[PDB]
Parts: sequence; structure tokens; C-alpha cells
Amino acid sequence: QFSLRVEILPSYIPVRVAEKILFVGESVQMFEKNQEDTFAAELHRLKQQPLFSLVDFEQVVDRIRSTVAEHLWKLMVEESDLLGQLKIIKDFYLLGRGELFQAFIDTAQHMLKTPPTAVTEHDVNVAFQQSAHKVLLDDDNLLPLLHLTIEYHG
Amino acid sequence: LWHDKYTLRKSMIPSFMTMDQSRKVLLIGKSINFLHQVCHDQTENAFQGKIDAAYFETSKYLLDVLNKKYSLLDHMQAMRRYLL
Repeated sequence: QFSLRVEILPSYIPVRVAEKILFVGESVQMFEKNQEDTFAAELHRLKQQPLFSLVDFEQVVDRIRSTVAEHLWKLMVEESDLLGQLKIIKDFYLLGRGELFQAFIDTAQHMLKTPPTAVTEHDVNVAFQQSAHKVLLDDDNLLPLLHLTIEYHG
Repeated sequence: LWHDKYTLRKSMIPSFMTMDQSRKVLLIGKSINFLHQVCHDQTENAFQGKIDAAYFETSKYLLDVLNKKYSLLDHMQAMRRYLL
């Protein structure tokens, strides 16, 4: 998790490209062919220029930016399916699968009108687990990933 | 980037360039300087032929990038249908 600096940033460099730099790099450090050497020739080329031309500094950054972004979108959607994951969030977070909750509310009702204690946190995770099976939803995937929390004592 | 930042210096024009030829260089320089920054794109008698050769190519290219990448004409027609 890196950040950006402004109190040391140059003057003639705009913050817009500064943000572009901060993203194109972190998208590599986190991520742990021909798209590698050719840009090295581009950067080296600028080192030969006897005059710093911002109008050209962006035409090399933005292409590098758009290439990694195009490469990242390929993974964030196709390989790592986002649609399936968003479909999970809409169902459970946003009450998309409301039919699961009317049963969970039907069961785990008396154990919540009382003030919360140190034991109620587990008294509901089971009831929620009794619920998913009560709606014939049988999937060991994405079932243990959902853990209800009880903000107790603060 | 057209109306200002470019001035024809009446004092430092060489005698061997007619006053009209000095307005075809200030227009070819401006046409390329403006093609890079704002448009966001990167690429005697024989002397008179060089100015015109650099004119009938740069300007003809400035319209192509200004009609395909921005459709300057398609806005004039659309600005008559609605605004007029």
C-alpha cells in the first residue's frame, strides 16, 4: 500500500499525470513479453531530448497506462470473474435473496430483541446456517465466507 | 492557442523574405504546435516551393485529424438543427 507526495512534487508536472503514475506502478507491485522492452526504449529516448516537453511526456505515460489497464481488465473480468462475485454481493448484502432472510428473521428473532451479550455472536451464525439449508441452498462454497458480526461493547 | 502566444515581429524579418511569405511560416509553425498540444497528436525559387510544400500538407492534415477524431463538421450541422 503506497501513497503519493505533493510537498516534494515538481512544479511543471501536473497532478493528473502524477495520479497516472501512482496507479500504473501499484498495479504491478500488487500483481507480483514485448510490452516491457519497447517502453524502455521510449523512456531512454526522452533522456536524449535536450528539452523537457510535457506535451510528449504524457503520450508515453498514457500508452503505458492504457496497456496495463487493458491487461488488468482482462484478468479482473475474464480470469477472475467479477460478474459472479457482484452477483453474490447483490444477493446477500443488498437483500437480493430476500427469501433467505424472511426465514432467518423468522428463526433468529427472540435472540436479538434482548440486549446483546458476549454469546449472541455464535447464536446467530448457526441460525443463519440453519437458514441456507432451510431454503435448499446447498453450497459449501461462499457459505463459510459469510460471517455475521455483532458490534458488542462499543 | 490560436488567437495569442504567436506574434509576427515586424522588426526582425529579413529583407530577402517578402511580407506575405512571413505569414505562411507563422501559420505552418502554429499549425504544428497546435496539432501537438491541444489536438493531442504526434507524428530563390526552390525555397518558395518548400514553404508551399510544407503548407499544402500540414494544413490538409490538420483538417483530417479535426474531422475524424473530433468531427468538427458534424457539430456545425448538429448545432443548426437544435440551437437554430
